[PDB]
Amino acid sequence: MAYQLLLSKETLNKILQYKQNLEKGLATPGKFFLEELSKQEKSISEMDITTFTQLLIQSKKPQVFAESQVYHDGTDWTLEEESILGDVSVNMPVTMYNDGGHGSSFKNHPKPISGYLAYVPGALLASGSGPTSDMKEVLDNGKLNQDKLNALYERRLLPQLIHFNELARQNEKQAAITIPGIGTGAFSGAYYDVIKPYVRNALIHILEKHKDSLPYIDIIHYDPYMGDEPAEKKIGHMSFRVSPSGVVRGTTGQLDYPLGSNPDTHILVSIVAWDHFSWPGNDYWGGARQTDDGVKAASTDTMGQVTGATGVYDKKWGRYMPPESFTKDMSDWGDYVRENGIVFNGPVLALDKSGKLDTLENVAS
Amino acid sequence: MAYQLLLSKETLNKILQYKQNLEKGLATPGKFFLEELSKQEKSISEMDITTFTQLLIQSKKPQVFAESQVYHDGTDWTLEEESILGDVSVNMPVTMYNDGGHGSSFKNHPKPISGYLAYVPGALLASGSGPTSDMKEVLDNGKLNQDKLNALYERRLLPQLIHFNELARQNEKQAAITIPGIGTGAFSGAYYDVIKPYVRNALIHILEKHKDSLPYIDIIHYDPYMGDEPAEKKIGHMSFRVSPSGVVRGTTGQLDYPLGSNPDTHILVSIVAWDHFSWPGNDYWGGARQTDDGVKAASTDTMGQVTGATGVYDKKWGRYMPPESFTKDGMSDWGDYVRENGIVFNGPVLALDKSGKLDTLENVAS
Amino acid sequence: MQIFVKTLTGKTITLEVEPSDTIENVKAKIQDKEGIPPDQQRLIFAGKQLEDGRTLSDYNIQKESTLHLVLRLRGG
Amino acid sequence: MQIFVKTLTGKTITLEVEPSDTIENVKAKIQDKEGIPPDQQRLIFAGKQLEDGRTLSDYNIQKESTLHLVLRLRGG
Repeated sequence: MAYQLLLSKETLNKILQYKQNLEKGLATPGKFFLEELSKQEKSISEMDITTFTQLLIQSKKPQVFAESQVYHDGTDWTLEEESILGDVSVNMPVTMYNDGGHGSSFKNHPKPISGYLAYVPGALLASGSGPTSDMKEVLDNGKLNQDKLNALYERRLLPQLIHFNELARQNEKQAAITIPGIGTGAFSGAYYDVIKPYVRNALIHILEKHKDSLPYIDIIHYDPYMGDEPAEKKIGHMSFRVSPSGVVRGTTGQLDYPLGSNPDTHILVSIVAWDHFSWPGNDYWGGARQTDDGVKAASTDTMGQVTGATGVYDKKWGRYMPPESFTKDMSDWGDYVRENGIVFNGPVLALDKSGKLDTLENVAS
Repeated sequence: MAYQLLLSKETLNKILQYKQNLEKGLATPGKFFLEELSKQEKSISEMDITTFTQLLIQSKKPQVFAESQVYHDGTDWTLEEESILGDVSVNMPVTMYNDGGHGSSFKNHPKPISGYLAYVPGALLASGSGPTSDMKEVLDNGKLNQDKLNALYERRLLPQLIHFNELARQNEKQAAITIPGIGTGAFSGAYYDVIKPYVRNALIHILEKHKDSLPYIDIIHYDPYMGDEPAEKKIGHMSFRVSPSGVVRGTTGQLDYPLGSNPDTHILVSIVAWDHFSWPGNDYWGGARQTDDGVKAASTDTMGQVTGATGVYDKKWGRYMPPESFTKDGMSDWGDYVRENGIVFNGPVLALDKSGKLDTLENVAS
Repeated sequence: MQIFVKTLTGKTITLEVEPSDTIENVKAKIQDKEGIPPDQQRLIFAGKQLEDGRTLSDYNIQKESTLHLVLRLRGG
Repeated sequence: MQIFVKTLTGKTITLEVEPSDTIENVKAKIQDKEGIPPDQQRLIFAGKQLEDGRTLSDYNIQKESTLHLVLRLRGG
């Protein structure tokens, strides 16, 4: 396929523990995990760990509202499955068709941009039922803890940072990375109006702890819509910029080169606020160009890279619409994956203790 | 199992139309109807009409929020199915353990009453997504038609009224009936604060149209919470009483003999506001003594009559708890019992024909 | 044509609409009846996210359909 | 122990509770924070409807569970 999935070392420990728990009869899979396992000929003990994580990632449905529709028990996904799924991020090269503006504020690129998306699921502090695994991880008697949140966002973001550092290294360029207000939307739940500085501080901490591990990540353009002061900051060699699109107008778009970068000197990379249980598109699999996930997945060829089909870009609606062969006969991309039986499974790697992406079995040794 | 399902002549016409459409592929079943249809081995063309109707009833689920979690298409139940299901009532003899007080205002009966319950699905004017059947039937360009609501509640109530007339006749007694605000709950939806007079007038019209077809229906004790004026009416020999327990102090309970009635001269029957898609008293199948349906199913042995099991009444909470044989192991509700024992909702089905006599479905069909 | 909106308050309001009325018009009418500005509104119907610019008939919303109102908020 | 309540404004609030707090005490706290009188409240936890009289312990409501608050009517 055209995408790749990265997980952290601690995520691989999570996976190892869950697999050796399922082998010992010590735990029980969730419903969707079981449905994906049933199609597999092998048992839990027969497959290697890579096939295990692949079948667990395949349990994701194209369109899910994790802030309400998930029970976190056995009905859909057990809590161990959730703590593993939230740490899995997926990157892919994309053709950015507009600047990534929300609603009808998007501006079409006259010559489309070649860049990279990195869907990373933010902290889930919202649910329609019981507590989430992230709620238990980062909350201390309902009080938000900045240290645990830093650890979480590092676990989930550092593999993609390493990957795109290596990509810029191989491209004879540096990396310009745009980051949105990840987890500051519905995922924040009751913490909607306190989470913005927590996310900003988590990002600054990740960057300053690994400034030397990321030699070729040069510009980092971080944009929550509001709730934060505009600022520039030096972190070793990299320039970290907080530029709220709602506060300071004229800010470069999420799918646009930040100030000081251009396709000859930087590769364009955009972190996309993902969730624990949907495909890279989420809302746009249902047809909606809404939320960060949906706007970015719709303004790029994400659906092409995930389904392998060649869609058409509608300039009026700023959309990556399904292929003509399908659309000529309101039918979105989830309709395509349902009608063509397309699944979500790809190559997976983990971040070594040394700091090198490698296969799951290799680093597990 | 000792309940009985009733439906109007119009309901039988709808059922026959749906069956003939299914025989020739003009219509397609819904997920739950087809799921209860595959658990057997006769096609639509072989079985008679009672078994078809009984499988359609069996498509019900012990608890369903008909105003929220129903889609009104193939996902669960289509629209002909919902039109038929809304018109189906059920009745059963019950042991009334308290006066049916809501929440904690119930007074336990020192000597439980031998009475009867008639679950009738009210007009469904609320939906989480899509238009309902009663929405299309009783609304005219958004307005509430009083006459269409009258015809609906007639179709739904008259079989139970004829049946309890016959029941009182076979016991040398008359029939005292207590009725709540049928559609006045969540089912009213956007029409919540206008529907109370419509429901009251529908009851009055049903009583007026068939006062002579109901010789032994004597006292009718209609009781919404509030939103209606206390009144008394002479509908022929019938004493129709509007006494809202929320505005009048000391009102007789819904599972209580109304004033001027007693076990010697009357049989007590209570109408229960039902839904189109659930077993009688769905909120108590989930364990809640909340809606009128749930309070009346919990305060009586309704669960015992539907499951055929022996529960135990609980005075401190006023609820018919599942058998101690099963609840020996958290808060295992009645839905847990029926799920683990695989009980199904299915009973004898009769229809009211042209002459006001309840017969089998095939007999009434010709 | 009149439709219903299950609002934040938990009740359900009626709304005068036409098939040609865009989701923006529906949001403006919801603002007139309940006060919520359109920029804070998210309309759902049968799980499908209704988005501005599309008309009601573009989503096959019939005579007496019901729309869920959800509080829209910004972020990711 | 702290729980969440998805309120009638489309928002989510927090409450300091104890598992020995009765559902009507939780409703009194929700009235403290939002104003809706307890006799107009229905608390839902993951589908199960919560009744005044039994505590959060009897429903096994977890560390940071979220209760839906629904407007409560009387009738059928």
